[PDB]
Amino acid sequence: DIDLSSLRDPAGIFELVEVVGNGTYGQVYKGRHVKTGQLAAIKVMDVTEDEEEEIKLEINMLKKYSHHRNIATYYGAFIKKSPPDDQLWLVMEFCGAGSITDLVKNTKGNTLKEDWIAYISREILRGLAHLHIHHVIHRDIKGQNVLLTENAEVKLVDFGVSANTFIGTPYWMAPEVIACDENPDATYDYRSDLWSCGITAIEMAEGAPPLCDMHPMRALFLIPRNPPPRLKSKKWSKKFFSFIEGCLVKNYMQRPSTEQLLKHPFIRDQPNERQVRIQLKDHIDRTRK
Amino acid sequence: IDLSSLRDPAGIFELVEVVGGQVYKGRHVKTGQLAAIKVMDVTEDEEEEIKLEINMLKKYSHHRNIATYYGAFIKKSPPGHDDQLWLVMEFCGAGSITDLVKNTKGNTLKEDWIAYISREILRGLAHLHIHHVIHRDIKGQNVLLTENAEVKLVDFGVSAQLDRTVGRRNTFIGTPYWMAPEVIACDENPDATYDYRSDLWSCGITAIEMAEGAPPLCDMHPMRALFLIPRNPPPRLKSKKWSKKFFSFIEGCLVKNYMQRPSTEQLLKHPFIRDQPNERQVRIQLKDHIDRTRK
Ligand SMILES: c1cc(Nc2ncnn3cc(-c4cn[nH]c4)cc23)ccn1
Ligand SMILES: [Mg+2]
Ligand SMILES: [Mg+2]
Repeated sequence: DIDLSSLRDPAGIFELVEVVGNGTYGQVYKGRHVKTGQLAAIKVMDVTEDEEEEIKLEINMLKKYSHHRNIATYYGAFIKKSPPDDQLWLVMEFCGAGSITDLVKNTKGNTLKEDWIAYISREILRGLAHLHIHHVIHRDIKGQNVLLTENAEVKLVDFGVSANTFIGTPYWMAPEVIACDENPDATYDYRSDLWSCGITAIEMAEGAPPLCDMHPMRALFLIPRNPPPRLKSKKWSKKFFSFIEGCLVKNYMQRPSTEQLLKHPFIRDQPNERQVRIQLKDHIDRTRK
Repeated sequence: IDLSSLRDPAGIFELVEVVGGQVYKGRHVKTGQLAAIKVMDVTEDEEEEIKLEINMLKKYSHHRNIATYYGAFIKKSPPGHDDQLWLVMEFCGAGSITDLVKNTKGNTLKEDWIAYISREILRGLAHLHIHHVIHRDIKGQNVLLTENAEVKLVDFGVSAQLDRTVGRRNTFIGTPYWMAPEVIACDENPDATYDYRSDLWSCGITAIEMAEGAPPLCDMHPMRALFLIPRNPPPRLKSKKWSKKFFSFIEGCLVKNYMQRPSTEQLLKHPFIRDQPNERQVRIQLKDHIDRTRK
């Protein structure tokens, strides 16, 4: 429950600073709570035709399901009314260190240490488990939607695709979400996010998802046809290969649940957990340029 | 003005709107002439891609049906920061043809308006096609009107696709509704085979958009529409009110197999496009709309 009629103007409450990206629909600004100076991420979306119900939906999911440490917390919603085509500001917790895509991009050799991948993946999985118990599928798990705070906390964003008129990036999409001759009605199940989580792990390991060198339309054709993607390097632990294999089961019917993957030795057994939190924290401060 | 450029925009153009893929109203420094400027954050590797794509650019003159592409500029930022790519084009004050059908009762345009607009799109396309260029994104949002009811095609360097190869939005599939069956990869088309006739399918979808306010399959999830476009027979107009000539035009554009689709020149001779007796009155009817909405 949320009505656009009750929603106040953001003037004096929140102000925009600089653009830090975009979502499914609308630009994402680094915002500031006027009275305290506290940073907040502001999603500014134009309320138009069809988008009126699409943006309204994101508000209800963000409001009700962001009450977990691994999901960026919903603060509030506002409408900066323009002549009778308005602008909606969706305010949530700011994640200072940026996306995990940005992390691997700003790392020597565009790869992260295996124990960093283990920590990040578990945090994605924990946020996913919370959504899945609440009968919610994220539907857009990718490094761009996995953000870090200044204190190396991992948080999930964007309920823009969650269960518009544009098809986004295909590389993190599970085979079953792509419609083809033997799969006409797609078939989104919660396990679709686990495939996406595995592709995000290859992204942390190699700096890019598998098939990144393909035209997006060609990758969309290949994902359901190709065998499960594999890590290029042999350096990785047997536990990491097994985790990737676990996430990337082609047929979602034999793919493990979020709960099963949370018990995977790669996720479950993390002895250097405290040190990687320090290492990661140190790395985000090191990126001072 | 050089079209094989990458120079800094200082002294040539400037943003006469808020600083910050969004498009801002700009102007030529020396003349004060209005322009449309697209601004994108580009990486160091992305600027190299731009250099190569500038080498791939085809040459073509100004045309009354193409909002003139002026060039590519780079606005610098400190060393190690994301510079911004500038793509400059002729300004079209009255907005898109989608805006035109949205600001019309019952979200439909008069058949003679559809005939005039389609012919203008076709004329701009013929100019690009004769110069070995595919527009690749013919849709109502990319067909603009000037203050004087002139129809112009959006061009931010269509011969190299500079606004579609850089930025985060470059790896996205995009909206599927105006896509021709051959541009969508499927079982019998494992490779997206783009051709000049792909714009002609888009032209038929833009005509249904002018007629119904939305493209066919608009009610479908974009992923489902992408699966249906190559599988479904050619889309058709819902209403039976339309002239036989209009149905034939739609049918002409929307030939499923592009190998069997007519050329821009053939479609320019179609009775729906060729025979326009109320052309003068339509140019007045459209000019009247621009003025009525200018308040
Ligand atoms: C909702 C939120 C969203 N983005 C962000 N949400 C929250 N915090 N945040 C920090 C950065 C960021 C920091 N540095 N660079 C980008 C970007 C964001 C995207 C889509 N939907
Ligand atoms: Mg809960
Ligand atoms: Mg939370």
